[PDB]
Amino acid sequence: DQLRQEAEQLKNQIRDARKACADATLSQITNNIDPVGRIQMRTRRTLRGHLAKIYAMHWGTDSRLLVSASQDGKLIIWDSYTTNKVHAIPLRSSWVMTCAYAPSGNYVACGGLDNICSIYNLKTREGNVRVSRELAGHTGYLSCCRFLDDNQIVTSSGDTTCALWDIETGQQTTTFTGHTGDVMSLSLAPDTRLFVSGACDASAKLWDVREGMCRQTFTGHESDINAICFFPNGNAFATGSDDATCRLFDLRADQELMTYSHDNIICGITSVSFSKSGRLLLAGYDDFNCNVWDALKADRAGVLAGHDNRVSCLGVTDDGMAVATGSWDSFLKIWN
Amino acid sequence: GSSVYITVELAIAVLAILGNVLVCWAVWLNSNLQNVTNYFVVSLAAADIAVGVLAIPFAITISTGFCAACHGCLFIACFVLVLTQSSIFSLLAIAIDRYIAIRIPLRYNGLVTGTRAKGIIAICWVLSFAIGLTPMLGWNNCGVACLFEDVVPMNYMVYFNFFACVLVPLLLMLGVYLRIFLAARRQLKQMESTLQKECHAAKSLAIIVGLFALCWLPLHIINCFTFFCPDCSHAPLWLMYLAIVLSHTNSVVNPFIYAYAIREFRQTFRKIIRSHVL
Amino acid sequence: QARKLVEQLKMEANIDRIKVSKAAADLMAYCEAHAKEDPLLTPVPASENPFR
Amino acid sequence: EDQRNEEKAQREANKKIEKQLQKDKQVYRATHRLLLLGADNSGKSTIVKQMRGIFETKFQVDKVNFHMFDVGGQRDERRKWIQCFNDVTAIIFVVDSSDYNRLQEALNLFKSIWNNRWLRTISVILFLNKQDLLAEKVLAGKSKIEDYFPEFARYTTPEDATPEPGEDPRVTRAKYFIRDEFLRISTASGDGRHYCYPHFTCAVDTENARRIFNDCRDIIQRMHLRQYELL
Amino acid sequence: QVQLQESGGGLVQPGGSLRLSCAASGFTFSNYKMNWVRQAPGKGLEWVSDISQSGASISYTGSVKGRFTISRDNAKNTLYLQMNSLKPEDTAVYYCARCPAPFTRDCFDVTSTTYAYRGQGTQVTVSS
Ligand SMILES: Nc1ncnc2c1ncn2[C@@H]1O[C@H](CO)[C@@H](O)[C@H]1O
Repeated sequence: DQLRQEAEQLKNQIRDARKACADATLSQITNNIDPVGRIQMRTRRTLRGHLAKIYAMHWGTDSRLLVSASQDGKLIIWDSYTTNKVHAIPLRSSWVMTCAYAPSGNYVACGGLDNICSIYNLKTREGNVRVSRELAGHTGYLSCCRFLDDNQIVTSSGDTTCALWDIETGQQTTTFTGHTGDVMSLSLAPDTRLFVSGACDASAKLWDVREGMCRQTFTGHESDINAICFFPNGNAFATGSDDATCRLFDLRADQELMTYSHDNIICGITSVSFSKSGRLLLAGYDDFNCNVWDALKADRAGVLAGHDNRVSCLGVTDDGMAVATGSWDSFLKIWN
Repeated sequence: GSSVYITVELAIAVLAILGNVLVCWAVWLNSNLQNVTNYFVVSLAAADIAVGVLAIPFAITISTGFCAACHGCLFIACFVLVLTQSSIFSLLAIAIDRYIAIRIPLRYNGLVTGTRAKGIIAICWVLSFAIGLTPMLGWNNCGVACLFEDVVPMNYMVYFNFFACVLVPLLLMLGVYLRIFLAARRQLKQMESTLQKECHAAKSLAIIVGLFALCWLPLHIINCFTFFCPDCSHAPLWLMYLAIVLSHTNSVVNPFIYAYAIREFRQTFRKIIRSHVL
Repeated sequence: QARKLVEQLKMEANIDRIKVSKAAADLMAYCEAHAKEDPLLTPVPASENPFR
Repeated sequence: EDQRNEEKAQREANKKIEKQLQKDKQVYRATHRLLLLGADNSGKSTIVKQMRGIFETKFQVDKVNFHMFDVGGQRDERRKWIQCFNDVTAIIFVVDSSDYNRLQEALNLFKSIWNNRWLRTISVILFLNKQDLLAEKVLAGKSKIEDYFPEFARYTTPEDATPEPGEDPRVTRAKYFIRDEFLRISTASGDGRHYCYPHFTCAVDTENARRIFNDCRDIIQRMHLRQYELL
Repeated sequence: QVQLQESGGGLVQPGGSLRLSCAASGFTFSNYKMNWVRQAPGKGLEWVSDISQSGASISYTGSVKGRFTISRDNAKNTLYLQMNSLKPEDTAVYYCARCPAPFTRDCFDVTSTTYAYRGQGTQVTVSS
């Protein structure tokens, strides 16, 4: 019971240190920058073939292929350039919540209420795509697993825990503990040396994959966090929570930098992504609309309308030439 | 000494096309309007557009009484008959679909597939063609002028067209919608005042049959009266004009009772104009 | 029990920090530098745009 | 060019995939999906004898396929994975009517499900289970329901009741009070987009499959009628 | 950032009176539904009462209806609970819980020592 006083004192010390480090405001420092303007992105492709809501999608490193998952229990590999179904993998369980595309393009992964991140080999010698390894050990539902290389995959689960796996032996190598609520998303750093996570406790944490211990914690939200993305230079990240607000956090400063919100928006954010230059922030909302934010001025640059039901997933290509958005109406759209 | 006939049918054709194209546009734009249920609605809208664009001018020509060859103007009469029967058969298809949905709710999705709906529409159109083009083969009254009543046998009309493409579909629609009303009132009596809501449902169901009958009965009643009572005075010309325009008004009334009744259709209609008028 | 939490808070507190002005300046500098290589920000010719 | 072979192969693969997807869509649409809910120790696992996202079940009544699911391997918190069932035909709720201690928890869970945003258009089939145990408790008359629900002391059996022959007035009154407790929340809001179908079940019952069949038929028929604005 | 600290509580004789307070910070108080939950020894969490955003709609469990009252003040970010005629069966730790999301009427906040928007709890003991 005495430890509560020490915890409160440490929290007060951290808050005071941050307040001291708060020299100025990003809005002030970027006051004189000319506004980005008005963005008028228009739909270029529409991908049909899913029977139910689409929950997740992911781009390949070649900026042409992508994968998606839906409640009907199917993974479809698309060719965005020339709309074509390269693969259609039927899953054992129809409740799938995430998909991943390996950087090498040889494997994809998915998982859901089955508490498993299954891995499929897209380069079988026989020619028929089949499941390669099934990873068991998580207790709650599997909300995200993202590839590190052809042999390592990071995972987050609804039991308030992440993990690092060894696909060859299918054994957990590291367990990341400390979150109080269900971990909903994670983002790898470009240097593949750290990653951040967001959970249903209005907090996000910075992890060290090689070490296995939390380095920093960020708390500036009011409700659960559903999405998280990493800045291109790996020195900041953005989050989206149920309080209808996205915030930008900096690792070195250890604080939130700016808040993107509008009084007319009272819907939670389901996805966030960054443009290649890191100037535009794209967020998906429950009102069937996706907004584009000036990441340096918190001004609504533009809107991405044209989805019927709730928009659930977002993505920007590695070359940063297009944006893909999936939604509960079972359609994916590519935006120039 | 002048014919208001032409202006009234120009107005009717304009209203039909500009208002039936709207249904197709709305179906195209909205994603949740694309279903086998709306397949039949779109087919009916297409038939209405076709009639409003072709039959009305063809009816004008057949009324003008211009000079032409016998076995000619039969093409026009039969193109009018086909385009008119297409809408009737589309209405019957919609009624059958609704009856199936309300009588077998569980197996409706497994029964009505996209391919089956396409086949049903094809059968409707093929039957319409077969019935409309029949006089050209072996029942034409050329044993001249494009005038209709002289070209098309009135005996053929009364015996076949009415009794096999207006009466039978009308009775089938009456039965289907009576069963639908019975099911609706049974489900409303399950504690879903009752009298107000039951009466509202009854009125909604009867605006369909009433409008169809009003549009399509008087002309065939006149035809039957002429056929069965040649000795008595023939009907006035203006009465024939009014009956014809009433018959053609179905193509314009259909969208308001079949498409405008859906909440999703109503919402999509507002967006279309609010966005592309501004 | 709560000893793990206390140790975590202590380790988190024992960390260096940078001025928010410097952090924002670095972010702005990166954004300005990588400006012409962002197709979404600055459009590209239809010749080089595969429409996907 | 000499690269038309790539396009030919891609088109052929897409055609085969679409051909398979057509049959997949047919099968997917022909089947109805149900979500099974309820607290522990409630007969949830034995409501349907099964003699025909973690626990699955399949059964057929009148050659109509059904699919039931039970999320029984998660944490207590359910405000996230519950959203993944927003397009099910119906929710089946099983509540132990003889557990006065947990009746309030069951009622609160039902209210949350009913008022959830993403579940605002789902009808609930309510199975009130363990009626023999409730009757035994009431007949023994050692624990009074008024201890937990004070308003029970001024509740009278509905006129529309259909007591089973031989059932005591006391047991009928308690049973119908329990049912009305849920029905009050069910009717307190909804705008007519969904309804509840209460039932009185027993551990040794076997008619539950037919009851679910009838309730689903009614739900779908009401959906269609509302679509055509009849209801 | 989100914090709920509860004041009040302590020892009291049967049939007495008591008042609890829960001062909140780290979120917009006016946009959320607040609840009171308690855990008697050897038992799980049980929902006691809740109040709406504006204070219009209120709810009480049967065991405490007529004796407890729940009050809300939005200008000070304080949640109260007036306990009267409290019986010996009211001995427990009384937590002050906030519903997960704003502008809604639904909550799942009795999770086993898992809910993150719940306070530390204050002891209330009734005895001789
Ligand atoms: N007796 C008739 N005189 C003129 N036009 C007719 C007659 N019977 C039918 N038509 C035309 O053909 C359509 C269907 O036969 C009618 O709606 C009308 O346009």
